[PDB]
Amino acid sequence: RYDSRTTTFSPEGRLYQVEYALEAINNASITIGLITKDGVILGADKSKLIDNYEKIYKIDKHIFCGVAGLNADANILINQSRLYAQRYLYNYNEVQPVSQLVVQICDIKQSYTQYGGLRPYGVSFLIGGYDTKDGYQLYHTDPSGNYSGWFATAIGTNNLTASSVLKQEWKNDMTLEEGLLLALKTLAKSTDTEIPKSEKIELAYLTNVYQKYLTEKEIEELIKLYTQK
Amino acid sequence: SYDRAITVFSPDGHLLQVEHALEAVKKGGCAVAIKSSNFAVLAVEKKNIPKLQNPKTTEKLIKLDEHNCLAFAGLNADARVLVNKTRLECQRYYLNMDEPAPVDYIAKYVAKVQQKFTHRGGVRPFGIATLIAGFKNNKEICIYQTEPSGIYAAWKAQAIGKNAKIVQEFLEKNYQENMEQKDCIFLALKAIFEVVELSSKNVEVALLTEKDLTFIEEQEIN
Amino acid sequence: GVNTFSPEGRLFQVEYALGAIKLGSTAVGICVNDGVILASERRISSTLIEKDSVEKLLSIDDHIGCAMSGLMADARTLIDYARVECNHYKFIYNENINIKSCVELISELALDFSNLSIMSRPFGVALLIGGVDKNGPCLWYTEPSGTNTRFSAASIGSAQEGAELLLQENYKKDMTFEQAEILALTVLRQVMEDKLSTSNVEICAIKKSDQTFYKYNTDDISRIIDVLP
Amino acid sequence: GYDLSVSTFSPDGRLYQVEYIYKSINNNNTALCLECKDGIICCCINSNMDKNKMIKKNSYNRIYHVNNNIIITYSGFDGDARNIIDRARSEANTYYYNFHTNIPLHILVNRISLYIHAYTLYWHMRPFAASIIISSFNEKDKGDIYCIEPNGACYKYSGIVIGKNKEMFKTEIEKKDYKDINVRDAIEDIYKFILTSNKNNLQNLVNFSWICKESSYEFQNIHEEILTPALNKAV
Amino acid sequence: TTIIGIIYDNGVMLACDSRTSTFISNKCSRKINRINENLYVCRSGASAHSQKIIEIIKHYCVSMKNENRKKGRFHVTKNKYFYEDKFNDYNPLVENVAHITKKIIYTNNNFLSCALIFGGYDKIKKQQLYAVNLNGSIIEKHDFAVSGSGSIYIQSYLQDKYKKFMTKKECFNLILNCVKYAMHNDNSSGGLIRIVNITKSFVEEFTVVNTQMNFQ
Amino acid sequence: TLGPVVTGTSVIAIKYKHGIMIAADRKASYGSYAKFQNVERIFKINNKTVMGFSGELADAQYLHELLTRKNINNLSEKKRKEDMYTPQHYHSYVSRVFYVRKNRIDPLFNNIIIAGINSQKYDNNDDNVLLYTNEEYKEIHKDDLYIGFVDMHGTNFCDDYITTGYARYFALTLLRDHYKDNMTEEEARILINECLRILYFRDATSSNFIQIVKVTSKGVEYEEPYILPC
Amino acid sequence: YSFSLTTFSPTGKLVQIEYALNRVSSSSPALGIRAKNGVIIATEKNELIEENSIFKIQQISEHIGIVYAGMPGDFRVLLKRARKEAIRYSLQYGSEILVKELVKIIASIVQEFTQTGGVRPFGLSLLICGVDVYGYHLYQIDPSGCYFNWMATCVGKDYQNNMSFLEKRYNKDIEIEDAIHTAILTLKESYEKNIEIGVAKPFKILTQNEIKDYLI
Amino acid sequence: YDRHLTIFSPDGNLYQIEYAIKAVKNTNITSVGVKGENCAVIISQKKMAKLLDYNNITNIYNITDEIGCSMVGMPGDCLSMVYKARSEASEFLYSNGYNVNAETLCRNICDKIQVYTQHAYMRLHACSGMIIGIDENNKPELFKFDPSGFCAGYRACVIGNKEQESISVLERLLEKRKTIDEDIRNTTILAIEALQTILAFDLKASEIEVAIVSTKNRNFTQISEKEIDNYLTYIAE
Amino acid sequence: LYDTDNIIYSPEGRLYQVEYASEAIKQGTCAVAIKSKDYVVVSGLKKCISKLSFPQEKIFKIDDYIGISMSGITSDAKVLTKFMQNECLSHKFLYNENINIESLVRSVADKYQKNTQKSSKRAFGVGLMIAAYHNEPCIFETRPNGSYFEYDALSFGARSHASKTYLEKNLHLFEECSLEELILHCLKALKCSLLTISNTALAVVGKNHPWQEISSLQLEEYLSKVK
Repeated sequence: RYDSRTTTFSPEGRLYQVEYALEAINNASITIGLITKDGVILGADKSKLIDNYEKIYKIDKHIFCGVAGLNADANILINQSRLYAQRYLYNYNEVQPVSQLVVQICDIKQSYTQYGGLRPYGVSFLIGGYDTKDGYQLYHTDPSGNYSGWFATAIGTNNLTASSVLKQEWKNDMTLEEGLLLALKTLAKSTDTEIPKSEKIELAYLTNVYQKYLTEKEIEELIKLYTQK
Repeated sequence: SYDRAITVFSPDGHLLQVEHALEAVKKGGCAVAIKSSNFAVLAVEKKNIPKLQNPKTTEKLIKLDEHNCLAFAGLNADARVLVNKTRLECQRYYLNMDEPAPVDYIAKYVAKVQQKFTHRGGVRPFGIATLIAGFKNNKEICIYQTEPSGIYAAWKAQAIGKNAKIVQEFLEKNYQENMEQKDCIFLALKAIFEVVELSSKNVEVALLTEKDLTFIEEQEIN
Repeated sequence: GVNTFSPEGRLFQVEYALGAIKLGSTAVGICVNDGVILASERRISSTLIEKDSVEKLLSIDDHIGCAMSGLMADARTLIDYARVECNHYKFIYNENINIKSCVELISELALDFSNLSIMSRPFGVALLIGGVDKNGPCLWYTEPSGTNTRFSAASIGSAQEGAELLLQENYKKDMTFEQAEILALTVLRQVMEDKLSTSNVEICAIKKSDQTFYKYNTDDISRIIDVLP
Repeated sequence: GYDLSVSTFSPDGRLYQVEYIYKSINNNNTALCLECKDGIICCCINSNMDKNKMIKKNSYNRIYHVNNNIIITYSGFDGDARNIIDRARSEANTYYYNFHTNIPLHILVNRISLYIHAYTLYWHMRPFAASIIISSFNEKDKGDIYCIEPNGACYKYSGIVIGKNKEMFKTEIEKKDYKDINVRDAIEDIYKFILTSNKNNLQNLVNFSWICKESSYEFQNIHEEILTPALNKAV
Repeated sequence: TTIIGIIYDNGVMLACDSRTSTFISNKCSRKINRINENLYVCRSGASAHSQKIIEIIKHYCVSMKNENRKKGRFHVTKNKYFYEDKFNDYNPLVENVAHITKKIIYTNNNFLSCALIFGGYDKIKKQQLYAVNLNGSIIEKHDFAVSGSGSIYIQSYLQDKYKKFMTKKECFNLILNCVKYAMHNDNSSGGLIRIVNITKSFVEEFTVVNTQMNFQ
Repeated sequence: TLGPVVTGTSVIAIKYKHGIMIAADRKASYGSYAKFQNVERIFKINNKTVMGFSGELADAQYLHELLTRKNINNLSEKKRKEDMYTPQHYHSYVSRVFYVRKNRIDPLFNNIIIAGINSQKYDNNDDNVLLYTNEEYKEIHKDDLYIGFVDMHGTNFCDDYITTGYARYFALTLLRDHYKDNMTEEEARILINECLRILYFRDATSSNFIQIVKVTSKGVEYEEPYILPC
Repeated sequence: YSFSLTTFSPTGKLVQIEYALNRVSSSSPALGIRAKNGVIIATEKNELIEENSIFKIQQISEHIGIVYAGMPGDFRVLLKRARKEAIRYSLQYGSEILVKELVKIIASIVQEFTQTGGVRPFGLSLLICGVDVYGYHLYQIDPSGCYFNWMATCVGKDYQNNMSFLEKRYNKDIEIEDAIHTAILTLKESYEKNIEIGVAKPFKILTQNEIKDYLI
Repeated sequence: YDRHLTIFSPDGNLYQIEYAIKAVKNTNITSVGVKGENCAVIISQKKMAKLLDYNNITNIYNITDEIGCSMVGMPGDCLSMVYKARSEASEFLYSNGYNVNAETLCRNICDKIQVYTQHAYMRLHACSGMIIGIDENNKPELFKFDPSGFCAGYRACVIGNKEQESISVLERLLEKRKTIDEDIRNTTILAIEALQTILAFDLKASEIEVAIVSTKNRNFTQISEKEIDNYLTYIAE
Repeated sequence: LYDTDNIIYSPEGRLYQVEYASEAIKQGTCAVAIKSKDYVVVSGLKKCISKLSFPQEKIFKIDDYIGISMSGITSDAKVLTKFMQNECLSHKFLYNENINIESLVRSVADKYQKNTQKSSKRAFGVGLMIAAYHNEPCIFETRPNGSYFEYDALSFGARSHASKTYLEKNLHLFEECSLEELILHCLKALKCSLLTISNTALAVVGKNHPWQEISSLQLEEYLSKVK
C-alpha cells in the first residue's frame, strides 16, 4: 500500500518516473556542448560566499562530462563512470572508447527503470571525449538510458533557445576560439541577457589528449573577445 | 517492487502491462523486413535533427552475429539491453554448440527472454518489438517477428512500429514472392515510405546475404 | 495481491486467468481404443505469415502431444518445461512417462506462483494433452485453476462450448480411428468460420500400435476431407 | 487509518492490532492456572466446542508441558499456540545442550516473551493471537505462574484466568485463599466455578492437569477416578 | 604445567605453578583464572587455546549471570574477598559453566588442545570440581582433579594422602606439597605457587614461595 | 575428533528371562594411564532403553546429549504409553547419525550398544513418566527384547547378546559357548561375571569395578557398583 | 519489500528531500567561517542536562571537525560513519584523509538514502571544516547528498538573515579571531553557555572559559 | 500515509516518534534518576504499565554487575531494550576486554534505535531508559534516552507523565542541596523526596523500587524495603 | 480493509483471509469418514464436469495405513499430499517403523499455520480428513487456520449437513458395527448429501488391513445393498 511502483508502465507505454525526472532536468541549469576541429567544448551556467566546478567533471584523461539535473545523482554516476573507464583500461590495456563508456553508464541508468522498485537517476549528461577510432565525440544521455550523438546540443533550462542559436551559428570549420565564442553566445542567449557575466560560466575543452578548465580570468578574456565582435 | 509482481491478470483476463508495452512499440519508428530466395532487406525509419545530431550514432539495424541481424521498434534503451543479451546468447550458443546460432533459435531466445520479463516479479516488460533476419541450419533464410508479450512468428514480409497496419496491408498486395535484390530493395522502400516523409534522411536500408550484412550507400536511396 | 482470496473462497488471479483461455483458435481431442487424435484450427491472421511457423499442436515427448489455448507465449513455456521434465523422467527411469504424471507436473508448475512450499502469476493457458502410455491412449485437460481432468473427448478455444456439445452428441466408445478423424474434422468444420481446407487445420495422432507422435501432412488432411460428409 | 499494520503507532501511542488480538483472545475458550498449597492446577474449559458432538471425547487438549515439570496452556489460536509451545521446547532443548540443566522458569518466560514481541515489530508478519500460561511447582520454591500477553508482557500471579468469562472466574477464585488448600479440595471448587460461570459436558469439554506432591512435582493429566467424584459433588 | 584441585569440608582448593614453556618464556604465568566471584578454573595445554576458551567462557558466564537476575526484592601472601551475591541467586552454577566449556571445546576439538579444571561453589551442589579433558569430555570429581605434565608424578602421592573430609589447614598443606613435588620432578613446571580457596562465603588467593628439602 | 583420547573399554549386554542385563566397568583411560576409575559408561535413554559405549568419552557424551534431547522431545509430544520411542527407534537414529558422520569423515570414535524392551505390553510405567525420581518381574519373551550394535562405520545390527571392544573376543566366546534362552538373573550374573573376570585378566584397559544395569518390567535399575568377587 | 520511499513528484521534485530540508531549516543554527589562516565552526544550543554530553561539534580526525543542523540521531550515525571512512582511508594510504574526499564519500552515503528502498533521507545538514596540504576547507552537505564548497555559511533557522550578516561582514584576509568574533556576532543575531566553537594545528573545540574570554 | 511510516511530513517532523513518546508517557510509570558526588540513584514506581505477584512487578533491570537501568514503556519493548543493552555490554566486554561504561552503552543503544527510526519496515520501541553506573574516573553516570534515539547525560532526570513541571522540582531540590556514606544517604533521600513530590501523594515502601551505584560499592544493587521505609519515615519526620 | 492482507486482524479479532480460505472448503464435494473399533471407512463424491469427463479423484493414499480425502482447492491438496507422503517415507527410511499419526497430523498443521503468518503467503485453501490405523482407527481433520481435531465421525464438503445429521443420528452404532454395516452406514450418509460405481469413491483401513480402495464389483454390490 506504501509502494509507488516506480518501474511500471503507464497506460500510454510511458514511464511516469522517467517523465518526471526529465522535467526535473529541464528545470536544471543549462549546459551546452559543441565540436570544433581543435576539440570539444562544454559551457554551463552555475550566494556570494560560495568558494568549484559543479556542472563539468572529468571522467578520464580523454573523457569529461557536463551535468544537468540532480547534483548528487550526477556525482554517483560520475564516480561510476570513472570506475568503468578505469576498469576498461585495466581489462584491455587501452583507453575506453567514448561510446562504450556512454553505453555502460546509460545501461546503469536504464536498469533503474527496468529492475527493482527504486527511482531512476534524475540526471542527464553531455559526455565529450576523444578516441582514435571516432575522433571527437559528444553524446547526450537522458534519464531512461537512451543516448544520442551530436555535433552540438544543449541540456537544461531553455535548451530550445540554445539549440536554435547553436544550429544557426554552429559550422563545421570553426576553430577552438570561434567555438568558445559561440559557446559564450549561446550561454548568453539562453539566459535572455545581452552580455554574459563571467561568474556564471563554466567553460572547458578537450583537445589532442588534454583538458582545459577555464578559470575566471580566461573567461573574462573570452568575454572581451566576444564583446568586440 | 523488488519482488512485487508487475504484470497481473485484469478482471477481463488481460495482462495490461503487455498492452502498455505494445503501446510503447506503437510509439516507436517504423521498420520493414522482406525475405527473398537467399537474402533479406531491412529498411528502418530514422529521425534526426539536421546539422546537430550525428546520424551515425543511432543504429536500429543491428548485426547480432556473423549471420543474424536485427531491427526493433519501441524503447531504444530497452532495445539496446535486449540486443546485448541476444549477442551474448549467440556467442554462448556458438561456444557450447560449436555452430553459429540459427535465426530461429535466436528469435526463440528473444521471445523467451521477453516472456520471462513478462512473468517474473520485480521486472518491467520490454517495450520493444523486433524483426530478426538470418539463416537456418539448412542455410535457408528466415525472418521472425517477436512481440513484447513474448509471442513470435515467422513471416515473408513484415512491418513493425508506428502505422504498422498500413505497411502490412501494402506489403500484402505487393510482395511478389521471389524478387531481385534491386527491386526487392525498392519494394522495401516504397512500402516504408507510405508512412514516413519521403526523404533519404528518413530511412536506412540494409541487405543481408550469406556473406554479410551490407548497408546500402545513400546514392542508391537517392 | 496475487495470493489474495475472495470472500467466496476463490483466488482472484486464477479466476481472471479463466477468461484468457477462452481466446485463441479452437482445438479438439478425441481418445479411442486405437489412439488419441488432436486437431486444431488455424486462424491465419495474414497471407504474409509462414503458416507452419505458428504451431498449436506440439509434442511434449515422442508419445505425448498437446493442443494449446490462451496466451501462446505462456503455453510455450509450459510445453518447454513439460519436455524437459519428461526427458528427465526418461533418463532417470528409462521408460516413457505416464501421461497423467506429465499433466500433474505441468499443473504443479502452473500454480508455482502461490509459493505455498519462480513464476509471478498464473499462466493463463489451457492444455489438451493427449498421449499413449502402458495404460493405452488417454487425453487430459489442464486449466489455470490447476485442476486436471481426464476426458474421453474434449475441446478448447473460442468455440469450446459448441465443439464440446458436438463431441458429446457424436462420441461413442466403440469408434474406429478413421471415425475418430472424421468426427474431429466434422466438429472442427462446424466450429471454425474460415472454410475448412487442407491448409487451415493441423491434425496429430498418437496411435496405440506405435505410440508415436505423428503430425498429419497435406495428403492425409485432403484424404479426410475426401471422406467427409 | 492507523490500525492496518502492527508497525504503526496511532496518534495516542496505541497499537490497535494488538488490541484486536486482545479481543480475539477474550472471545476464545477459557483457561486458568491456580496455585494451591501442595501444587498448581491447570484447567482448560472448551465452552465453544459444545456444538461439536462428533469430536472424539476428551481428544482436544490445550494443556502441554515442557521438561515434564512445566505446564504450558494457552487461550488463542491452536496454530499460534503450537508455534509458541514449539519455540518454548526448542529454547529448553538449547538450554540443556548449553548448560546440562533444565531452564529456569523465569528465563524461559523472558525468552518466550521476546519471541512473541519480535512479531509485533515488522509490517510483514502477523502477531501471535494467544495468551500463554507457563506454570511450575517445586518442593522448595512452591509455585510460580506466569501469564504472557500477545504483546510480549509477562506477569507473575498466584492464580490467573484467561479467555472468555475470565472476570467471573476471577471473582469466584479470589473468594477464598488457595495457598492453604490442597489440589484435591480445589478440583471440586474449579468444577463448581465452571458450572456457575453443564452437568453433561464437564467430563468431555475440560482438560485438567496439575503439578503437585502426589505426582512427584511433575506433569500429569488428572486421572478419571479423581475427577469424577469432584464434578459429581459440584453437580 | 601442574594444575590440581582438592575438596575439603567447607570448600575447594585449586593450585597451580606459574612456569610457561626448554626456555622459560614466562616464569610467572597466571593459570588459575577467575571466571566468576565463586568460580575459578585452571588451564593446561596450549596457552593460546586455553586463554581464548577462558575469554569465551567469561563472556558466556557474564551473559548467564545477568540473565539469572529475577525481578523484585527478596528478604605466603593472601588476598580474601567475600561474594557480592550473599545467596548465590544469580551466580551461574559451576556445572553449567563447566558443561558449556566442554561443549565449546568439543565442537572445535580438531585443533583446540585445552585441559581445564573447574572449581566452584553454588548453593545446589555446594563445592564442585569438574575436569574438562582433551577432546571435550567432562568428568565431575568428588575428591580431587589433576592435570598437566607435572601432575602425573604426584598421582600416587596424592591418592595416599587425601582424606575424605580434610580440614582447611591440612588440605592446604596437602595441595601445597603436591604442587611442590610436581615442580620438583617436572621440568615443565616451576615458579611461585598460586592457590585459590573457594568456600561458601568467600574466596582466598594465596601466593607461595617454595623450596624442596629432603634427606632421602 | 582425530582419534580417541579418553577411552572406555568393553561393554557386554545379554537377554535373560526378565529382560536386559548390561555390564560395563566404570573405568576410563588416558592411553596407558588409568586416569578415571568411577566413570559411568552405561546411559539410561528412557524407561525402556539404555545405552552403553566403548571408545572416546567425549563423543559418547555428545551422543548421550543428543539422545536425551530426543527422549525429552518424545515425552513432550507423547500422549499414550505407545507413543514412547522404542529401543529399535533409537538404534536406527544412532545408526543414521553414524552413517551421516561417516559420509562427512567426522566419525564418533565409539562402539554403541542400544538395549531395551520394545513392547509396552508388559507394564504401565510410561502412563506417568517420571524423569527426576526413581510386584515380581514379569517374564519377557526374547523377541520383545532388543539389543543393537553400531560401530564407527555405521554397521548396525541386533542380536540376543552383544559385546563391544575386547569383549567381542573374550566375552563373546563364552557367550556363544554358554548363552541360553530364558536365563534367570542368577545365571545371567554368573555368566557376565565370568566374562568380566576373563576381561579383567586379559584386557589391560579393563577394571574390576563393575556396573550392572537391568532393563525389566519395572524400568531401568542401576545396581550397586561392586568389585569383582575374586 | 525494498522500494524507494523517496519518489519523483509530477513536477520533478523529490518531496521527501524537500521535507528533510524543511526539517533542517527548522533546526538550531550552526555556521562556519573560513579564515585566511584557519576555519571555525560555531553553533548555538535547563539546569539538568550535562553540557559535555550533547556537543554538536565533533572531531572527525586530528585535522577534521564536523557540526550539524537537524536530527541528533542521524548525526550520530553519520559521524560514526565518517570516522569509519577516515580510518579506512588512513589504513589504505597511511595519511589523514583529505577533506574533499571525505566530503565526497559522506555525500555518496547520504545520497544512497534518497534512492535505496525502505529508507528515509537523513534529516540533517553538515558543515565539515578541515585542513590538508591544500589549505583550509569548509564544506556543506545537504540532505539530498550534494556538497557545496564555502568560504562561510549558516545552515539552521533564520539562515537567510545570518547569511546576509556573514556576507556583509566577510573578508578573505581575516585572522582567526576576527572570524571568531564575526561568528559570535552572527550567532547572537540568530539568538557563553549557548555557544560551541571549533577551530583549526589539530582540530580543537574551545573551552567554555575561552569562549567567554571571546565574548568580552 | 505520511504519518504511518518513519518518513518526513510536509512540516519535516517524524510523527511516529512523537507517537512512540506518547506511548511511553501512556504507561503512567514514573522513574527518577539523581546523581550525587560519588553516587547515582534510580527510583521507580514498581507498578505495571489481586492474585498478581507484586514483588515480580519492576521497572528496574540490571544490564551488568556495575551498570543498571530503569526502562519505562510498553513492557515487551522494555524487556527487548534490556536484552539488547545486555548483549551490547557483553559484546563490548568480549571485544575490548573491559566493562562498558554507561555513556558508551547509551550511545550504542541510540545508534540502534536510529535504525528503527529510519528503516520504515520496523516499528519504534515505545521505551525510554535511564542508565546509571560508575565511570572509570570513579564518578556516577546518569544518561536518559527516548524512542527518538536522543541520548543525553544528566545530573537529574525523570521519565514519566509530568515533565516541565517535574523539572522545576528537581531544580529546586538540587539547588537546595548545593562523607561517602552521608553522600549516599542524602542522594537516596533526595531521590525519594523527588518522586514523592512529583507524584503528589504519599509513597508506600512496597510500591517503589530504589537502586544505587556508588564508589564504595560500584555494583548496581537494589536496597531492601526496610531501608526505603526508614527513608520515608525520616522524610516524614 | 481488513480482508486485504493475510497478516491483518479485524477489530472483531478475526482473520478474514483465513476464513475465506476456509470458505473455499464449502464448495468441495461431500466426503464422509467413520470408524468402529477396528476400521475407518472413507466415502466421497467424485466431481463430474461433463458427460465426456472422467470423475475427479477424491481420496488419496498417504501410507500403508494412512489415507486422506480433500475438500477445496486441489493444487494445495496435491502439495499437502506430496508433503505427507514424503514425510511418511522419510520416517520409514530414517527409522524402521511407521510414523505416529498424531505426529504427521501435527506437522501438517504446522505447515498450515506457517502460511498464515506471512504477507507474501496465503493459507492452504483445502480441508483434509486423514484416516489411518495407528494401534487404533483414527480420523483427523485439518483446517486452513492451522487447527486440527480428532473425530469419531466426520464429514465435510458441499451439503454435508445431511451427512452430518445422519451421522449424529447413527454415531452410537458405529463403534459396535461390523465392517459391512460400517461401509453401508458411510454410504448412506454420503447418499443423504445428494451413487454409481463412477461418481463414488470408497476406501477402508484398519487392523491388519492396509489402506485399500474398494473394488468396482464390491462397490456395485454394496450400492445394491444400500438399495
